[PDB]
Amino acid sequence: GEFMVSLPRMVYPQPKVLTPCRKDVLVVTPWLAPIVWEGTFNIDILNEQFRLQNTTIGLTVFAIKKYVAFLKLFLETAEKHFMVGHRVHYYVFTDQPAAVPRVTLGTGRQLSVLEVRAYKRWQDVSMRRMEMISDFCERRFLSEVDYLVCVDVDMEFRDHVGVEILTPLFGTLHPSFYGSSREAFTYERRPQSQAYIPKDEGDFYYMGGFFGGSVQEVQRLTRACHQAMMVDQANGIEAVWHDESHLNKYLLRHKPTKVLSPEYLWDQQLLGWPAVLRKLRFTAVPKNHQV
Amino acid sequence: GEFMVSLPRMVYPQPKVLTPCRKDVLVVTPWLAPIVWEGTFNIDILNEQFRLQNTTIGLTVFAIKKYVAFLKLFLETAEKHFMVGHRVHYYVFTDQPAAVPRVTLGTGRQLSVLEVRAYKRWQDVSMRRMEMISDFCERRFLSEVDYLVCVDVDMEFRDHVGVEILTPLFGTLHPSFYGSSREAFTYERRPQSQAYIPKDEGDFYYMGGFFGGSVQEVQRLTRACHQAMMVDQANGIEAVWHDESHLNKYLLRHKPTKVLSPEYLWDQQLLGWPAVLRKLRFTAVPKNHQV
Ligand SMILES: O=c1ccn([C@@H]2O[C@H](COP(=O)(O)OP(=O)(O)O[C@H]3O[C@H](CO)[C@H](O)[C@H](O)[C@H]3O)[C@@H](O)[C@H]2O)c(=O)[nH]1
Ligand SMILES: O=c1ccn([C@@H]2O[C@H](COP(=O)(O)OP(=O)(O)O[C@H]3O[C@H](CO)[C@H](O)[C@H](O)[C@H]3O)[C@@H](O)[C@H]2O)c(=O)[nH]1
Ligand SMILES: [Mn+2]
Ligand SMILES: [Mn+2]
Repeated sequence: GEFMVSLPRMVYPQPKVLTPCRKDVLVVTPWLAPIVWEGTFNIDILNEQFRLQNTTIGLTVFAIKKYVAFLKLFLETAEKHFMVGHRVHYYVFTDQPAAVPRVTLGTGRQLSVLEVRAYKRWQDVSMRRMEMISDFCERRFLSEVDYLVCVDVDMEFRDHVGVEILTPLFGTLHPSFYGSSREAFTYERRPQSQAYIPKDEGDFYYMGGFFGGSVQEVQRLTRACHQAMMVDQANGIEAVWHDESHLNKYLLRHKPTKVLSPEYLWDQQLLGWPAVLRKLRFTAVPKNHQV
Repeated sequence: GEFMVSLPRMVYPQPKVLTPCRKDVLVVTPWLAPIVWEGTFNIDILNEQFRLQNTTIGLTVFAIKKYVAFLKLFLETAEKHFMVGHRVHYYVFTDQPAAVPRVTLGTGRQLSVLEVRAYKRWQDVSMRRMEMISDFCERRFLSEVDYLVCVDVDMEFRDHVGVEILTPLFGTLHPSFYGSSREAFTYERRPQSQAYIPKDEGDFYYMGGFFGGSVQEVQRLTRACHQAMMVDQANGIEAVWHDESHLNKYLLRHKPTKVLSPEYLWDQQLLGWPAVLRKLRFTAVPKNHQV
C-alpha cells in the first residue's frame, strides 16, 4: 500500500458495460471478491499496476521424503509460467536439501532451501506446513516479499499464473467440488473439531493446495489454522481433511478478497477438460498415493 | 486495515459457481474491480464485515448559493437510505450556514456545517470542491472517518446506498454514457489540458457527482485534480466538464477498486427506468439549470 504512481498511456479494448466477460460462470462472490477466470482480466493492465509497485512474490512449497522427486518439474514449469517478469522468491522446505534439483532461474528470481524435519505420517507432513509457514518464517517473509503463495509440490504449471491472483487473501476452488451443493462439501462435520462447519453453512470448498495473500494475511491464516489444529490434537481429534479442513473454516469466517477458479488447481486425469475451463494453469502430476 | 475478527455463523443462500448473479451486465472490470449492481452482493455479509470494523463513513456535500434549497430532501432521504446502521458524519459545505435545514438524524450519525466562500460562476463552484475537500479538510477527515463519499446535492436517495460501495477508491458510471463507445465519451480532448484523454483511451465515463474511497485515496484524488486544475488555469484553459474531466483523467491513470453502476447516479426524468436497472438508488432532482 505505498503511493502509486500513474499508469502510462495504454491502448486496449474498451470494457463494455452491457457485454459480460463470461456469462457461464460466477465472476464475483456475494462479498464482492472477484473470482478469477480467463476472460475476466486484462493482464497488461495488471502487470503495469504490480510492476509499478515493484511487487515481490514469495512461493512456498514443501518437498518432504519422496516428494522431492516432484521439484524439478514444479520449478522448471514455474519458471515458464509463474509471475514471469516480476520478482519471485521460492522457498523450498525439505528434509533433504541435497535432493533439491539445480534449476536455472530467470533474472530477478531466487530460491532458498529451508531444511525442516520430516514427520512419519503424510497427514502430519501436510498439516505441519501451517506451523512452518507461520511460526518459523514470520520475520523472514515480512522482510523479503510482498505476497506469499503457498502450494502443493505434486503439480506442474501449464499456463499463465500471474499477478491476477494477488490480493490480501485468496483461496482456490477445489476442482472436484466447484459444481457441488454445500451439503456435499467434505467439510469437517464433527462439532468436537475446531474445523466444524454445519450443513447449512459454507460458500465454497477451497483446496488446501493453493492459497495466499499479503504476508500479513497469510501469517494470520496460517497462525489461526495451526492454533486450531493444536486444539484438535489436545482434544484427540484430527480433521477429516487435515489442514484443508481448517483452511475451509478460516475462509468461511474470513472471506477471501479474491477466489481463484479451478483453472488454478486442476487434475486432468481425474476430471478431463470441461467447457467452463478455457485454460488449465496449474495441474496435478500423477503421484501413486500409497510416494 | 485493522485486525479483523471472525464473522459469526450466518445462514444465507449458497453462491453457485455455474450460475452468474447477472448475465446482462459486466460485473467486474478488466483490472478485477467489482462493478456494483443489484444481485451481485449479499448485504448481510457486507454489513457484518463493515460493522465488525466499526466503520465510519463521511459524506461531503456542497450547497452554495441557491443550492441550499436541495439540502432538506437530500439529508432526509440520506437518513432513510444511506449507510443505515453504520456511523455517518455529514459534512455540509455552504456559504449560508443559517440556511441549512434542521434535519433529525438517527443514532450514530452527525452533521457538521462548514462555511466556505461562494464563487460567482457555477463552474468555479463545482470545480473548487476538489480544493475544499483536500487542502482545507485533510486533517479533520483523517481523524474522524474511515471512508469519504463525495456527492452532488441536487439529488435524493430512493433506495439502499450502503457499504457495498466502500473500497479504497471508487467512481460511478455516468448514466448518460454507460452504453457508449469511448470515442463518444465527453472527455477533455484538447492536448493543452491536463485532463486530456485521446480517442483510443478510456475505460468508462465517470460522473463527477458520486466518487469516494478511503480518506487517503480521496485526499490523493482531490489533491491531484486540484493541482491539475491549477495548471490548466495558469495555461488559460478550462476543461470541458470541469472537475468531472479531471476526475476522469485521474481514474483512467489510477484505476478504481470498485465501480458503481448507474443505479447509484440516475436521472429518471431524462433516462426513464431501463431493464438493466433493478433499483434506482440516488437520483437527480429537477434543478432548472439557468438555480
Ligand atoms: O510425504 C509427503 C506428503 C506430503 N507432502 C507435502 O504435502 C502436500 C500435500 O500432500 P498431497 O499433495 O499428497 O495431498 P493432496 O494432493 O491430496 O492434497 C490436498 O489435501 C491435503 C489434505 O489432506 C492438503 O490440504 C493439500 O494441500 C491438498 O491439495 C504435498 O504436495 C507436499 O507438498 C510432502 O512433501 N511429502
Ligand atoms: O450554484 C451552485 C452550483 C453548483 N453547486 C454544487 O456543485 C454541484 C455540481 O453542480 P450541478 O449539480 O449543477 O452540475 P451537474 O449535475 O451537471 O454536475 C455534473 O457535472 C459537473 C461538472 O460540470 C460536476 O462534475 C458534477 O459533480 C457532475 O455531477 C452541485 O450538486 C452542488 O453540490 C452549488 O452548490 N451551487
Ligand atoms: Mn497435492
Ligand atoms: Mn448535479
